[PDB]
Amino acid sequence: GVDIRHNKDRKVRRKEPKSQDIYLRLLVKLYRFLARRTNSTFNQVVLKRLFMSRTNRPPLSLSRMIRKMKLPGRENKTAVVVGTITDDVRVQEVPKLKVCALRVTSRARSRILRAGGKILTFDQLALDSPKGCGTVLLSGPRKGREVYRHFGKAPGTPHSHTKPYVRSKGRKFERARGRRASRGYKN
Amino acid sequence: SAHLQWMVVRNCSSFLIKRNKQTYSTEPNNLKARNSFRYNGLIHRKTVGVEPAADGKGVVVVIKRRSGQRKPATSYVRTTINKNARATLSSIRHMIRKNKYRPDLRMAAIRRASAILRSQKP
Amino acid sequence: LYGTWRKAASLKSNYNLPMHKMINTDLSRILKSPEIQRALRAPRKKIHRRVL
Amino acid sequence: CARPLISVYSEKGESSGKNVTLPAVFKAPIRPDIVNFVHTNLRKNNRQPYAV
Amino acid sequence: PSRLRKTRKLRGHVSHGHGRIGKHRKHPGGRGNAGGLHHHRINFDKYHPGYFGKVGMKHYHLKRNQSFCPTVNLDKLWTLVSEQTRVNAAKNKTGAAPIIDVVRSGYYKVLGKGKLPKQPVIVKAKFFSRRAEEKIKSVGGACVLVA
Amino acid sequence: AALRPLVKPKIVKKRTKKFIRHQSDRYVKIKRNWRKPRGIDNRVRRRFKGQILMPNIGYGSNKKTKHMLPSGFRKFLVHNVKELEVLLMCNKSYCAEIAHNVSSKNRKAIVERAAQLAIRVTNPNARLR
Amino acid sequence: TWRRWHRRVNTTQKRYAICSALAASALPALVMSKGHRIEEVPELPLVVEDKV
Amino acid sequence: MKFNPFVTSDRSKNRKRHFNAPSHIRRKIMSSPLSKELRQKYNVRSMPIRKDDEVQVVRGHYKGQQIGKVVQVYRKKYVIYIERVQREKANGTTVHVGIHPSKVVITRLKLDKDRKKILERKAKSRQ
RNA sequence: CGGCUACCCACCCGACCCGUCUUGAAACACGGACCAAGGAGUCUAACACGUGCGCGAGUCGGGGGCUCGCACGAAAGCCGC
RNA sequence: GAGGGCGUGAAACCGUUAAGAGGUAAACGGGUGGGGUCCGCGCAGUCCGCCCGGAGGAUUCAACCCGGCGGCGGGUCCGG
Ligand SMILES: [Mg+2]
Ligand SMILES: [Mg+2]
Ligand SMILES: [Mg+2]
Ligand SMILES: [Mg+2]
Ligand SMILES: [Mg+2]
Ligand SMILES: [Mg+2]
Ligand SMILES: [Mg+2]
Ligand SMILES: [Mg+2]
Ligand SMILES: [Mg+2]
Ligand SMILES: [Mg+2]
Ligand SMILES: [Mg+2]
Ligand SMILES: [Mg+2]
Ligand SMILES: [Mg+2]
Ligand SMILES: [Mg+2]
Ligand SMILES: [Mg+2]
Ligand SMILES: [Mg+2]
Ligand SMILES: [Mg+2]
Ligand SMILES: [Mg+2]
Repeated sequence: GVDIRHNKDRKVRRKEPKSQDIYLRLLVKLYRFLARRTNSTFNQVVLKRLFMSRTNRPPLSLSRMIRKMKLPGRENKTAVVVGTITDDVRVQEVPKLKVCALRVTSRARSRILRAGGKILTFDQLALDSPKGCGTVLLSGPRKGREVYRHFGKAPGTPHSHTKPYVRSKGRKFERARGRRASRGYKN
Repeated sequence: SAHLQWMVVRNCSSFLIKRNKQTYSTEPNNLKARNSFRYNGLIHRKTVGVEPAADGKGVVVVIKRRSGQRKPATSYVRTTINKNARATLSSIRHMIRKNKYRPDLRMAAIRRASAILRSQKP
Repeated sequence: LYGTWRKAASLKSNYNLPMHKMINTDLSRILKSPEIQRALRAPRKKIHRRVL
Repeated sequence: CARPLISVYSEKGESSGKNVTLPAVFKAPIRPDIVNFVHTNLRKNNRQPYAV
Repeated sequence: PSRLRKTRKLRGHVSHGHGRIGKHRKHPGGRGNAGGLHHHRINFDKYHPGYFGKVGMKHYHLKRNQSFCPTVNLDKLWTLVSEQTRVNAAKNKTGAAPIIDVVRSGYYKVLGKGKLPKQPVIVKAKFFSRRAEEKIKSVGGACVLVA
Repeated sequence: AALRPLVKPKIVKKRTKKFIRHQSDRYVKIKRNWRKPRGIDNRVRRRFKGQILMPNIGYGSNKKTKHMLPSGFRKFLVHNVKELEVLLMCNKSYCAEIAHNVSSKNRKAIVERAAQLAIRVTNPNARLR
Repeated sequence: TWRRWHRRVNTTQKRYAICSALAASALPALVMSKGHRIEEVPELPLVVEDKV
Repeated sequence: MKFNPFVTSDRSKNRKRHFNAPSHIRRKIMSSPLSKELRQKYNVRSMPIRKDDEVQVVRGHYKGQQIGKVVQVYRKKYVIYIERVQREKANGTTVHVGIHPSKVVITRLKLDKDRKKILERKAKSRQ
């Protein structure tokens, strides 16, 4: 024996992307080459987000993609999103900014072309910025998923606010013993 | 779209004999039997191959035209060289070196032409 | 029956052509373009094997 | 994304003067894994169940 | 896919993924929701609180048909009518305002949110909230009740 | 003295016993293929001394001398003339092996094409008149 | 007899697979790698006249 | 390709109907082609065989230039027997040899009024 | 001449007969005379999580309808007031 | 070597022949040794592919250009 320490061989990581998409594999090859040949930590993080799963890449939204560029210092910069930018029903005005994302929805592309912006793809983003200069990388609302609101220490023991599983959100379904003080105990 | 064609053809083709050993292409226009990307005769816009002559004497060279794609009746232009092995080896050397046409696979074309001349002369 | 990316399909009611992921997808052309090769480190082909 | 012209061949084999622009269906992306997925599910649809 | 099933991988192990000691035979703990109060209280409680008892009134012959009132927000209030319509109706023309009838869209009750621009409209609905009614009065619109 | 291929070193296997199965000698219902015993009392699984040895990763041969015949080639199986002609580029390390279901009428043509292309065949003189 | 035999596919994925198959039927290398003899054949996808 | 759904491409049902067909179906099954001069003279491709038809054998152990007359037609065995084709047993007794009627070239037919009606229907349906 | 090898034999050393219930099996614990074939985690519904795909504030035709009568067509294509 | 439950014909079991062995019941793992069947090879003579200096024969390119077709490459984006 040599190592008294525990054998934790592989750390956590996903090396190759599990998606068999050919275009995604070509983007993985190109940004892997840029990440190991340009000394660009932006290319490192974009290559890791291409390694990242379909679920852990949440869809970006048009209002958030406006508001992250409305801040001072993001006028002439391009919005790089590893993920999808979708339509928003809320906003009315769209600025003259640039988009660099994968699989933008049709209404979003139509409204950006009406507003006068320019959408790109990752190969054009690489040809325009190998190191990734003039770019801002964005991510979407992971924790706002319906799945993540069931996750906690319990559904109700320090009242715990974490949404127990039930069929119908209403009367007669999980509302009596532990939900009110008149019927037994209360949390 | 050569990389798309490679990422499709590199599996699930009517080639790629994965039978008890490594991958062989057998690839009716090819220079090395290894099913690789740098040695491929169907996918690239510029391809070189050598084949034996139908008469039995000489080596024929099949090179891709590049003046027109998606038209396989004229996409491959052929020549029939019947020389005394050094004149034709120098001919394919000057044809690959003096042109821009495929600076790669020089030694692939040269080794296959030389091996088929050794297999052809007796 | 399917259309181009400018217009919709006139026979199918709610169909459009798919989004094109990589527009100009020649990877050899991209990696041999001068815009990419302007920002490369150095060709490092040393091996640095095991020294007894 | 350019749409070339394809000559129209007659019954004799000679290229006629008619030239029709290539539609964008042939310029659409190629996803053989999605083709294999939908093909697998339609093959599962394409069968009598079997003996019970 | 039985070739992707774990059972084909576990051929060769004696107890087949369920232990030699514990011996999972048929139904060790009960069936279904057995022992909801006796011996599985740490699973029915602490993971489904509220499960046991009565809560309120017993409305006999209830339908999800009389209480039908889909709620439309002020963000959804605009795109029920096209954007061309509101641009060509509020392109500095006059004091006229377009009418957005949510009963035609199928939504009965109008509720309040943010993001309501200065350009006023007329909203006809069966019900309103006081927040949305104050937002319409603040942007200068007209609140119209219909049946 | 047929073809004499390129530089191939001394081939070692680290053991050459093709490990027997436990109690295959005692019962003739047991084929001599290996099968990992998962008993709670077995001396083979407990790795007692004086017993049989289980196949593990340590008996792996060298990657340079992997799938190497004693002649110095690597075998590749062949059915017909085109699958013989695919070995035209690497004939100095890869030898041919004609399939069993090939008759003599095509087998003589395959071995003639192998003699023309200078490709080693493992069984040249089988199934002849 | 109540095994889940038949599998429904989304119509968008059905049309996606049709577009991908028709796009892959245009390249010569894909069809030659599938195995059709396109040696003496003229230009890719062949358009014949209405007298055929 | 089979288009009518009232007939089988089924091997088991076809073999069942074939090996259990009645004798009037077996007469149609046991039909023999004709010589080139007889089909040139009569304009007919195939005819059923009967007791007094002259037969040239085209395939088998005996082939060609054997224009003999049949004697028996076993429809149970699907076998006609020819007077010219013989084979001796162990004990020196001759016996006929099993010949399937589809490997049989008819050179001469027996004329009858019913066979003239059959030949007229053949020529009219061939048109 | 050379040859590892499912051939046979001898010699030195180690070596109790496998499977399980068990803290403990070679056990004076149980099943096993031998051999060939069959033989044990499947399927439906529901839920949850992870993954991949398409569309994406929308999504889904599984319910029907439309095409000429087609082996594969009990498939597939389309509906959109 | 298909002779009437007759295609193919394994294992358990038995007979005979050939070889080997036999006091610690038989059987096994590691290490060798002996014998036998079989395989590949020629056994004091088997290695090849290239260049050059030497000895005879037989041919015609190549070195340079005229004649000719087909492609590679960019410029006037000339002619459309
Ligand atoms: Mg260690
Ligand atoms: Mg460990
Ligand atoms: Mg285990
Ligand atoms: Mg217990
Ligand atoms: Mg248990
Ligand atoms: Mg133990
Ligand atoms: Mg049947
Ligand atoms: Mg235990
Ligand atoms: Mg005890
Ligand atoms: Mg035990
Ligand atoms: Mg007892
Ligand atoms: Mg026992
Ligand atoms: Mg017993
Ligand atoms: Mg069995
Ligand atoms: Mg999921
Ligand atoms: Mg028999
Ligand atoms: Mg037999
Ligand atoms: Mg004896």
